[PDB]
Amino acid sequence: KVSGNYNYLYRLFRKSNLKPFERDISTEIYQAGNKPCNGVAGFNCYFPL
Amino acid sequence: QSVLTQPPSASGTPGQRVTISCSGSGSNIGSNTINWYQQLPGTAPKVLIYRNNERPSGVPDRFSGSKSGTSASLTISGLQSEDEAYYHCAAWDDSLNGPVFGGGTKLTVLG
Amino acid sequence: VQLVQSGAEVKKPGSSVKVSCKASGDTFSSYTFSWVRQAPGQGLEWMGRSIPIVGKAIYAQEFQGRVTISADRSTTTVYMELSSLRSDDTAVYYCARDQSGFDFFYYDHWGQGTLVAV
Amino acid sequence: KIYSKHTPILVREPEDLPQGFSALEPLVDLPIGINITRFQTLLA
Ligand SMILES: *[C@@H]1O[C@H](CO)[C@@H](O[C@@H]2O[C@H](CO)[C@@H](O)[C@H](O)[C@H]2NC(C)=O)[C@H](O)[C@H]1NC(C)=O
Repeated sequence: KVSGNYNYLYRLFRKSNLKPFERDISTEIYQAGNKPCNGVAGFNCYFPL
Repeated sequence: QSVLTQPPSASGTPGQRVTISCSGSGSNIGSNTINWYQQLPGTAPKVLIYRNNERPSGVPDRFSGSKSGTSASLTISGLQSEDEAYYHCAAWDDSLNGPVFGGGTKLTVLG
Repeated sequence: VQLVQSGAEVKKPGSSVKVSCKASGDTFSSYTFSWVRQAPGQGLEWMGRSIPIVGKAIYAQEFQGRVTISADRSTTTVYMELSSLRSDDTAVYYCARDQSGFDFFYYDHWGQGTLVAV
Repeated sequence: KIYSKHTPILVREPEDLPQGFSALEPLVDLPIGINITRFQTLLA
């Protein structure tokens, strides 16, 4: 569109590589560092989507 | 202070046609379409013209817009008592990569 | 689109900014509320746009990172806070559903607005 | 994929299944496509 479409989404963080024909609806934050995190996105864990 | 420049206030008799100008460069006017918003005094702004040619159904045919190179002109036409409003010209700007707006013109309804 | 917005606020320079924009009668997960301020005599002035999903946002090039726009899907609100507070800031802050096409692109319906005097 | 069979008038009352032999015809197939690792019955 004129504004430049931004709605389409893609996941860059995942705990494992999905097998063919997989779909996931939950978009909880994926932890990257050793320290676990809970609640909202922050240090060592970004939004996968 | 706005990048796009508009007259401060244009007035006309009821029934007469009033032209509102918007001047700039080709980065935002030449490269991107010009649109015109109107806000009545004390009310939230409503879309008047978008993409210079189409209007949101309700708008009467008097309101028209034209874009020539780096200039834009909105001929309100058919001046009525409710025309009195702030008129803003808007466009995407590639140099700023975002929406930019005009200085705003205060339409006045004369006696 | 009822378009709910917070009230007018005058906290003085060097204080804080509060602008909640509540969605009503529509789906907020697909409808955002980008922010525009009007400088007196200077017409509309763009400040930023928000994406309720994922949480991405875009701020004005003139504005620094101090402006903070976020969205809450559960309460269907858009929260805008500006750290800067100067005499030039005095303006009416309006947030609008961005047209169509999943509603992130270009302003159509502004809300009542929040006049901030600094 | 669900295959089913039904043996009526079974006279193996006390506890145990009969020492019979039969196959299970195919009934239903559907693309559910979700992670399944646990299951339970439903009474009424
Ligand atoms: C589907 O769900 C099951 C059950 O939660 C998952 O099994 C887990 O497998 C990992 C191996 O990487 C184990 O460490 C976990 O302990 C298992 N879960 C439980 C509850 O024991 C399985 O991974 C899920 N499928 C996918 C593709 O993630």
